[PDB]
Amino acid sequence: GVSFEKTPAIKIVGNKFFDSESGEQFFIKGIAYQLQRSANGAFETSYIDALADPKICLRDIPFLKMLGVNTLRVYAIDPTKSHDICMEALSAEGMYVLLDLSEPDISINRENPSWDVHIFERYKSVIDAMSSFPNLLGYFAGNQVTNDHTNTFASPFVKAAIRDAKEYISHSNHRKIPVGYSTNDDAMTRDNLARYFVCGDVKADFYGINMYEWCGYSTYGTSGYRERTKEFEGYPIPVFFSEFGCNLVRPRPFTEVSALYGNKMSSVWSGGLAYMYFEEENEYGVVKINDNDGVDILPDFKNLKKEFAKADPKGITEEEYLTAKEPSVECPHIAVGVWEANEKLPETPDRSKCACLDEILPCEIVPFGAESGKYEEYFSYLCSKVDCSDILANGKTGEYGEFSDCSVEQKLSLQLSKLYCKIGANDRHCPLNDKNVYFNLESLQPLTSESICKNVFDSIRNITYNHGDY
Repeated sequence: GVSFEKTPAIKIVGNKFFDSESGEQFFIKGIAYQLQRSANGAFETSYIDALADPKICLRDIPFLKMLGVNTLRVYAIDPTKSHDICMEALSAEGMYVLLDLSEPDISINRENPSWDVHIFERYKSVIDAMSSFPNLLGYFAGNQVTNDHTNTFASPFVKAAIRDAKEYISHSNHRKIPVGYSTNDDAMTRDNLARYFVCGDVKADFYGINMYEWCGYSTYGTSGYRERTKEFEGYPIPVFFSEFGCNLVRPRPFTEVSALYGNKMSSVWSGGLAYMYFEEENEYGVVKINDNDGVDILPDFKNLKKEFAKADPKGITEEEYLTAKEPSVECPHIAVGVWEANEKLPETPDRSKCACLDEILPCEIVPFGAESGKYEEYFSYLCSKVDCSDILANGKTGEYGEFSDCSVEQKLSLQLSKLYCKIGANDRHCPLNDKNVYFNLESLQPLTSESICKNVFDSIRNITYNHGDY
């Protein structure tokens, strides 16, 4: 492999993936690849980006090759770093990457969801860092955001992210890399979630399930795989297991691989990715990295290797697939306490509008290093003293306030500033005890003719001056 020629870009046509050069169907034979430490005090990323460190990726690629994978799933990259060496070394061995756009500390919050300028900036940074690589198979815009019947209202926020990532990619000069979603496997929500992500005017491009139903020496029938396969027959977009490898008893046989690539399942599923390469506290690994940073192969590795080696999925060509076929789904009805994802999505976050808040507000909280753990406490307090309707985002009802798309810190700054103005002590003491709070002297500078922040200023002046105290 000299450059990227061993990995032609994969495209989606209907509900299958195809090699863009040969037209042969593409099946994912994958593994999750993400290394945990082991940095905070020295301001390094909390996560490790193995794809930006040749020392790590060049160690592991020979073992990934032994294993027989053609795809990795990666959960977090650092978009400020180069990825050319590791992505090309993967390509040279015929390996592709499925990549989440989020990172552990910048993701859609299932406990208080918003689709905002900060998360969108994160997504765009990843897209711009990784889209040059023909072996970038697809991006995940969310990973099990909704996870049970109590947080289904997070799903509209994820669909907005899919829409906005797709639009950003379409307007860019990049290859049109598909954007999809990865979900869990909760019985009460699974059918609604699959329908929701292909309903209405916005759709995921592909759909991964984190699939742990087959434990030990199970079968197609007894595991649940037969039932899931029947559920997904004719589902309009490609589907695959984004994770598999139940670890109730170890060593894991990985006999589910025989079913997955067998004739019955290969007509519906596009393959899957084992979870996971590294042995960490959760006991899902196939290798252990020792104290000197060497790779020790574990019993699970040999089992998975043997299963991948004999998996020979029967695909069909693009031409055969398209023969006699030309590739609008109703969204699930709302039922209080069961399914609460409105079809009406939040709008694309507006960076320019939100940026005006940074300039004009008297009281602000600095994003860098802020203790986000205290934010629930801070909102409960602030919203008991001023009216937080202007930042409320309700995915149940499809109601989104004027500043609901701004960053969490911008939202806090807006309510903190409202409270400062309501109290009216005019003493530059912002009424919130956090080291990241400060009085913004730029707020004392009048907007000139003709500032691009005049409209936001008018909004904020109206909101602060007319706060319901008659």
